[PDB]
Amino acid sequence: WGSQSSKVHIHHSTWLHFPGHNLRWILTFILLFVLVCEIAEGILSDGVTESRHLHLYMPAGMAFMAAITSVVYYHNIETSNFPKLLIALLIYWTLAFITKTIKFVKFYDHAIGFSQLRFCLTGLLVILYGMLLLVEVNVIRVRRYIFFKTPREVKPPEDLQDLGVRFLQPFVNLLSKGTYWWMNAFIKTAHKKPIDLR
Amino acid sequence: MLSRKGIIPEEYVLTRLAEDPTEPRYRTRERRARFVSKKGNCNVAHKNIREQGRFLQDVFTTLVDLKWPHTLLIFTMSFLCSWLLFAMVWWLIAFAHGDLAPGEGTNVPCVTSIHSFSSAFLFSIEVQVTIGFGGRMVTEECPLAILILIVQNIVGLMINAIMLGCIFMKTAQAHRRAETLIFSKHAVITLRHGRLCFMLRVGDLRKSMIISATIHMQVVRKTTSPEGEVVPLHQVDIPMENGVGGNSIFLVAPLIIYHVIDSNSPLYDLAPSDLHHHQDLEIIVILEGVVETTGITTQARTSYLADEILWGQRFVPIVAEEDGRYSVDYSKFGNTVKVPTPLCTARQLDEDRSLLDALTL
Amino acid sequence: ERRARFVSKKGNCNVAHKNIREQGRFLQDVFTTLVDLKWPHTLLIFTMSFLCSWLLFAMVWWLIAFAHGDLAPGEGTNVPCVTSIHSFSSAFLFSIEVQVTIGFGGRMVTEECPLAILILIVQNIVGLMINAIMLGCIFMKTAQAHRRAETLIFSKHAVITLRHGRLCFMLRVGDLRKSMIISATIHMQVVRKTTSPEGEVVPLHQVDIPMENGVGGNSIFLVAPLIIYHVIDSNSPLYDLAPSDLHHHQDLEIIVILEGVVETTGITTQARTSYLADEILWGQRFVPIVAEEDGRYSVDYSKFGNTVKVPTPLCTARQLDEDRSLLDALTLA
Amino acid sequence: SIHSFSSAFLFSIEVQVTIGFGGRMVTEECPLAILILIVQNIVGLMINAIMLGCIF
Amino acid sequence: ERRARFVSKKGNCNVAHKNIREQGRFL
Amino acid sequence: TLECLSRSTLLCVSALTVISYVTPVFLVALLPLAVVCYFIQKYFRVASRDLQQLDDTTQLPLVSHFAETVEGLTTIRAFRYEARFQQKLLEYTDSNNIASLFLTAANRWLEVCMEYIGACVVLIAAATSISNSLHRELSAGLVGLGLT
Amino acid sequence: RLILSSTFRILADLLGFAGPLCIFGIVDHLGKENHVFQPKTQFLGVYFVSSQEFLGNAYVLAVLLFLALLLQRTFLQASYYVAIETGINLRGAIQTKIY
Amino acid sequence: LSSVLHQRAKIPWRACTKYLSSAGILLLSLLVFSQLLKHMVLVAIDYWLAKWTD
Ligand SMILES: CCCCCCCCCCCCCCCCCC(=O)OC[C@H](COP(=O)(O)OC[C@H](N)C(=O)O)OC(=O)CCCCCCCCCCCCCCCCC
Ligand SMILES: CCCCCCCCCCCCCCCCCC(=O)OC[C@H](COP(=O)(O)OC[C@H](N)C(=O)O)OC(=O)CCCCCCCCCCCCCCCCC
Ligand SMILES: CCOc1cc(CC(=O)N[C@@H](CC(C)C)c2ccccc2N2CCCCC2)ccc1C(=O)O
Ligand SMILES: Nc1ncnc2c1ncn2[C@@H]1O[C@H](COP(=O)(O)OP(=O)(O)OP(=O)(O)O)[C@@H](O)[C@H]1O
Ligand SMILES: Nc1ncnc2c1ncn2[C@@H]1O[C@H](COP(=O)(O)OP(=O)(O)OP(=O)(O)O)[C@@H](O)[C@H]1O
Ligand SMILES: Nc1ncnc2c1ncn2[C@@H]1O[C@H](COP(=O)(O)OP(=O)(O)OP(=O)(O)O)[C@@H](O)[C@H]1O
Ligand SMILES: [K+]
Repeated sequence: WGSQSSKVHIHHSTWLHFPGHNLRWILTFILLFVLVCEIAEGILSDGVTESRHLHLYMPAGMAFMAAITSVVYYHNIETSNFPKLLIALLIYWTLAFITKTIKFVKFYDHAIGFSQLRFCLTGLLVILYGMLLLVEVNVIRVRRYIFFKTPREVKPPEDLQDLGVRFLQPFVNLLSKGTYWWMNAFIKTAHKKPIDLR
Repeated sequence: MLSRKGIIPEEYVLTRLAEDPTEPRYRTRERRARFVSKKGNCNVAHKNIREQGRFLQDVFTTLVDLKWPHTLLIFTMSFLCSWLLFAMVWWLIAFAHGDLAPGEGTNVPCVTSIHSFSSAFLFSIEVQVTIGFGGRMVTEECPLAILILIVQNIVGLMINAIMLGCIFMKTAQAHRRAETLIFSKHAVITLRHGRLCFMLRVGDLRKSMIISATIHMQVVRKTTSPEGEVVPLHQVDIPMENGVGGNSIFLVAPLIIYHVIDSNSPLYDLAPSDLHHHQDLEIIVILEGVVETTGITTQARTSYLADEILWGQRFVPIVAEEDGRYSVDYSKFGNTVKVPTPLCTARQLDEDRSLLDALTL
Repeated sequence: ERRARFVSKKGNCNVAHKNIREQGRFLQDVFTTLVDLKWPHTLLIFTMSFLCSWLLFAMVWWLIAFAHGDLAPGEGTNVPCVTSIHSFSSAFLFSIEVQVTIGFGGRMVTEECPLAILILIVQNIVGLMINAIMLGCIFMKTAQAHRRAETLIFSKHAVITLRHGRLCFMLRVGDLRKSMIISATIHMQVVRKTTSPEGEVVPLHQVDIPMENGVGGNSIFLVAPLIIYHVIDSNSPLYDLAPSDLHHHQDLEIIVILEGVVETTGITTQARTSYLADEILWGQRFVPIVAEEDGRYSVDYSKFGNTVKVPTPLCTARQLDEDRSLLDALTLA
Repeated sequence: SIHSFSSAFLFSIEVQVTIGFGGRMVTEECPLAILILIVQNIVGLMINAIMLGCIF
Repeated sequence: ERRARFVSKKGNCNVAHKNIREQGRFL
Repeated sequence: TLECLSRSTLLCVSALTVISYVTPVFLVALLPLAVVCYFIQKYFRVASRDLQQLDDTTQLPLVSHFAETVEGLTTIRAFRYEARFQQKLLEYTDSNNIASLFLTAANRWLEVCMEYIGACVVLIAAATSISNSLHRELSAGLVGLGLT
Repeated sequence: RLILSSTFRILADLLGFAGPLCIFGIVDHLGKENHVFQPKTQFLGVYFVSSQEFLGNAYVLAVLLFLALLLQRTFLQASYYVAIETGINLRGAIQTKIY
Repeated sequence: LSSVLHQRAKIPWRACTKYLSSAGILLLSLLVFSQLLKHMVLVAIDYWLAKWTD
C-alpha cells in the first residue's frame, strides 16, 4: 500500500496468474460462506447462557478476517510474479488445517455427530482447507521454485504484452470479473477525457 | 423487464453522412508533455514493467522511500503486531499450564500475574519494550516459557534494530534539500565575447554549502540519423563553457551558467522563430553535489522548454555591495532586461563573420 | 565447457581466485564479512552471539550464588546477595533480565557481596557493547543497495549498427524503479588475449572504451532507457572486426559497468554485465521505444530488447573507413 | 500507585525511559490506560530513534 | 576597510542573502 | 422510453418510501448509500453516452464497406488487391466489436454495483425490521411488504 | 461458452428463488404467536444447534438471504456477459464469412 | 474546457421545450398526475394487503 501511492509502474504493469487461480478463489468464497455460517451459529448458541461464550464465534470471527487477508495477499503476490513470498501463506494453510483437524476428531471423541451443526460446519471447513492446501502445493508442483531445478516460470501472455489492449476482461482475477472492477478506473477516464477510438 | 431495447432489432439506413462536430479540434490544442518538470519530478510513466519480484525484494529501499505518515503506519503496526502475536502466545501457554484457572491450587504458575489476555498483552509490552513491571514475573516452571522469552527478546531486538536503521536512512534524506535550490523560470540567449551563448541562473538559499557541485546539461529532442535510425529522446551532452575545462562550480552567489555555442554545440542551428511556443525542444540542467552536513549526494532536476527560452535578454545584475559585506537581492533573480542582438541563426552568423573577416583581411 | 564468461549476465563476477597466502585477514575482517553474510546467516550469528552472552553470564551468576550458598535452602539463616536465585534456570532468567535491561524485579541485586556488583557492571558494559556492535552491523546491512542493482537492467544482447556515417557498438540500459540514481557513470571495457610486438602475453586484457558522449565525459543522466554507443574510430580496438569474424567462440568480451550513488540512502552501486561474441549482432537496430502519450511519456518495456534489421556494409571498421576514404578522394578529384 | 501528578510524572518517566520499576503498574481494568500505554511506548520509541539519528 | 571579501580567511562565505521568499525552509 | 423511464423511477420512489415508512431507521442509511449510488449514476452517464454514440458511428462505415464491395466486386478482384480490403473489413469489425464489448461491459458494471446497493438495502431493511418486530412487537405484515 | 452462460443463468434462477422462500421463513417464525424461547438443547457444556433450529433466528435467514442475493446478482450478470460476448463473437465470425 | 462542460449537460432545456409545448396545462396535468395516482394506489394496495393479513 506504500508503493501503491507511487505505483506508476503498476500504472501500466503486467500480471501473471498462478496455476489453480480459479479454484483458489472459488474455494475462498466457498469457505467465506460457511465461516459466515459459523459466525451465525456462534451468535446463536450463547443465547441460552448468561456468559457471552466468545469461543464460539471469535475463532471464526478471526478466521473470516484471516481468509480475506489471505486472498488479498495472494492477489498482491499474483500481480508481482514473486512467488517465493507466499511461503508464509503456504504454512498458514497447513498449520491452520492441523489445528482444526484436532477439533474435528475431538468432537468424534465425545460422539458429537453430524446431528449438531458445529460438526457439519467444521467438517466442511476442514475439507475446504484440505483442497486449499492442495492448491498451495499445486503452485509448488508447477513452478518448482522450492525444488532443486531452476524454476520453470512462464512469461506473461502475449495478449497483454501489447501496449494497446485496454479491455481487460479475459484475464483478470476472478473477483474482478464477476463484478467488472477493472472497469472502474476506465470510467474515471470517461469523466476526465472523452472516450474515442483512441 | 421494463426496457424496449430488445423488441425492435431492425435498422434504418436512410440517415447517414453525419460528421464534422468540431468538438475534438479544441482537444488537440492540449499542451504537450515535459520531460522533467520544473521542480524535478520527472514526468515519465513506465509501461509494461515486468515486476518479477524486483519491487518487494528490496524492502528496505521501499521503507526509506515511503512518506512519513506511511512510515509511521508501518512503524506502529510492526511493533503492535509483534506485541499482540507474542501476547497471544503468552496467553495460550499460561493457559495450557492452568495458571489462568482461578484458584487452581498451590501449583506455581509459569508466569505470575497472568489473569487475563489483557494482562497477557501488558506482559508482552513489559517484555518486548523492555519495561519489566514487577507484577508479571517469569518463573522457572515450564521450559517453553523460557524458550518463548528468549525468542521474543531476540525478535524485539531485531525489530528495534531494523526500525533504527530505517529511521537513520530517512532522517538523512535529500528531497527536503533538493527543493531549496533555485533556478530561473525561463532561460535567455545572448552574445558574450562576440559569441552566442545560452545563459541561465541558479542559486542556493540555505547557508549550508553544497560541496563538489556538478552541472550536467542536456538537450532532449527527437532526432534521426542519416541511416534512418530514429531516436525519440536523443539526449546530447553539452559542456558548461567553464574556463578550467571541468564542469564543477562553486555556488555561493547566484551564478550565471551558460554554454558557448561553438560548431560542436547541437544548438548551432537555432533561430528566434525556431523556439516558439510549440517547438519540440527542451534543455535539462542536472545540478549535483553533496550536502555538507549529512554528506548525502543530491540532484536538482529542472528543465526549460522552447516557450520558456527567450531571445536577446540579459539577467539583471543581482549582486550589490552593502556597507561591509556583499548583498544579494533575490527579487531580481529571474529578471531578464532586454538587450538587442542579431536575429539570425548561429550558422548564418558564423558564416557572415568569417566572410567579413576574410574580406577585411 | 566451451567458453566461460568473465562476468555473468547479471553481475556475479565469475573469476575463481586461488592459491592465496591467507593471512587470516579474511576472518580477521569481521564487520565487512557480517555485512556480506546472507540474512539467515546474519540472524543465526546474531542469535548465537546473544544466546552465548546470556548463557555465559548466567553461568557466572549461578556460580557466584552457589559460592555464596544462597541456593542451598535456608529460612532466615542467610541474607541473600542475588535474591530469588534458587536454580540455574533462575540465574539464566536473571541474566536475561539484566542484559536486555528488562528488570522484572523479583530478582534483585543487594549490597551484601561486592563481586555481584563487579559482575553486574561487567555484564552491563558487555551487553551495551554487544548491542552497539549488532546495531552497527544491522545499520550497514540495511544500507546495502545490492538489491537495487537488480533494477539497473541492460538489454540482453547489444548490436553493432551505423549512425552518422561511421559504426558504433550500441546497447540499451534502463531503470525500473521510480527513484533517480545520482551521478551515474558508465564504463565499457573490451576483453581479449592481446599480445604485443615484444612478445608480452596478457591472458585477459581490459581496455577502456569511450561512451562517445558529447561533453567528453563519463557521467550520464538516466531516467528512461538509453542507447550507450561507443563510436569506433582508429584508436578503438574493435577497428578490425569482421562480421564473419563474430562467430560464437570468438576470443572477445565487452564488459559494461554502470555506477552511480543511490539517492534514497547515499550508497555507490555498480551494475555489471558482459556481451560475448554470440550476444553481439551485426547491422541490427533497437526499435524506438519511448512512446509519448499526450500529457505524459511512456516506455514500452515489452520491446526493451527486441531488435530488427537494416542493410549495412558487411565489412570491417577499417575496411569501411578505407573504402569511404577512397570514395571521398575520388569525389574530390 | 498513582497519588499525585508527582507520582504520575514519575510513572511517565518509568514508561518512556523504559526504567519500569514496578510499584507503578498498569492493570487489566480500564482499556484506555492500555491504549495510552501503547501510544506512549510508540511515541517514546519514535522520539528516541529520531534523536539517535540526529546525533549520528 | 572599504573592501568586502567574498569569502574570509577561515572559510566563512561573507555573503548576506536577502529578499528570500522564505517557505519555512528553516523549519 | 418516457413511459418506461417514468415507471422505473416512480417504482423506485414507491419502493423507497415504503421501506422508510416500515423501518424509519432505514433513512439514516439511505442518505450515504444514495450518495454513493449518485456517483455511480453520474459516472455511468458520462461513459455510456460516449460509448453509445461511438458504437453507432462505428457501424455506419462497416455496412458502407459491404455495400461498396457489391458495386465493384469485379473491380476489386481485378486488381487482385482484396487482401487489403480483407484487412480493412477485419479492422472495421474489430472496432465495432470492441465498442459493443465496452458498452456491454459498462452495462454489466452498472448493474452489478446497483444490485449490490439493493442487496445492502435488503440486509439493512431486514435487520431493522426484524429487530423492531421482536423488540417492539411490530406488526409482522409490514415486515413482509418491506422485504418484498 | 454458451453452455457456461446457460449454467450460470440456471444457478442464478435457482438461487434467486430464495428471496420468496426466505421472506416466507422470516415472517412465519416471526409471527408464530410471538413466542420467544432459547434453543433448549445442550451438550457437554455448550449448546449444539440442530439443523432446523439454525433456520430459527430470523437474523440468520435474513443474512443468508443477503448472501443468496449477492450470489444470484453476480451469477446472473456473469451469465449475461458470457452470452453477450459469444453473441459479439458470432457477429464477428458471420460478418467475416459473409464478406 | 468549454467542450467538456457543454458535453456534460443533461439538457433540461430540451426536456422543458418538448413537454410544456405539446402538453400545455391539460395533457401534462393528466399524464403526470395519473402516474402519481397509479403509484400511490400501488403503495396503498400493498399497505392494505399487509393490514388485512395482520
Ligand atoms: C457453501 C455454499 C456457498 C455458496 C456460494 C458459492 C459461490 C461460488 C462461486 C463459484 C463460481 C464457479 C465457476 C468458476 C469457473 C469459471 C469458469 C472458467 O474456468 O472459465 C474462466 C473464464 C475465462 O477463462 P479463459 O482462459 O478465457 O477460458 C477458459 C480456457 N480457455 C479453457 O481451456 O477452458 O471466465 C469465466 O468464465 C469467469 C466467470 C466469472 C464468474 C464470476 C462469479 C463468481 C462468484 C462471485 C461472488 C461474489 C461474492 C460472493 C460472496 C459469497 C460469500 C460471502
Ligand atoms: C530465532 C528468532 C530470530 C529472530 C528472527 C525473526 C525476526 C523477524 C523480524 C525481521 C523481519 C525482516 C525481514 C527482512 C528480510 C529481507 C529479505 C531480503 O531482501 O533478502 C533476502 C535474503 C537473501 O539475500 P540477502 O541476505 O539480502 O543477500 C546478501 C546481501 N549481499 C546483503 O548484503 O544483505 O535472505 C533470505 O532469503 C531470507 C529472508 C528472511 C526470512 C527468514 C526466514 C527464516 C529461514 C530459516 C532457515 C534458514 C536457512 C539458511 C540456509 C542458507 C541461506 C543462505
Ligand atoms: C445490448 C443488449 O445486451 C444485453 C443482453 C441481455 C440478455 C437478455 O436477456 N436481454 C433481453 C431479454 C429478452 C426476453 C428480450 C432484455 C431486453 C431489455 C430489457 C430487459 C431484458 N431482460 C434481461 C434479462 C432478465 C429479464 C429482462 C442483458 C443485458 C444486455 C445489455 O444491455 O448489456
Ligand atoms: N527570491 C526567491 N525565493 C524563492 N524562490 C525563488 C526566488 N526567486 C525565484 N524563485 C524561484 O524561481 C522560480 C520562478 O518563479 P516566479 O515566477 O515566482 O519567479 P520569476 O518569474 O523568476 O521572478 P522573480 O525572480 O522576480 O521572483 C520558482 O521556482 C521560484 O520558487
Ligand atoms: N598469494 C598471495 N595472497 C595474498 N597476498 C599475496 C600473495 N602473494 C603475494 N602477496 C602480497 O604481495 C606482496 C609481496 O610479498 P612477498 O615477497 O611475500 O611475495 P611475492 O614476492 O609477490 O611472492 P611470490 O614469489 O609467490 O610471487 C606482499 O604484500 C604480499 O602480501
Ligand atoms: N518488461 C520488462 N520489465 C523489466 N525488465 C524487463 C522487461 N523485459 C525485459 N526485461 C529485462 O531486460 C533484460 C533483457 O530483456 P530482453 O527483452 O532483451 O530479453 P528476454 O527474452 O526478455 O530475456 P530473459 O530470458 O533474460 O528474461 C533482462 O534482464 C530482462 O529481465
Ligand atoms: K529497559
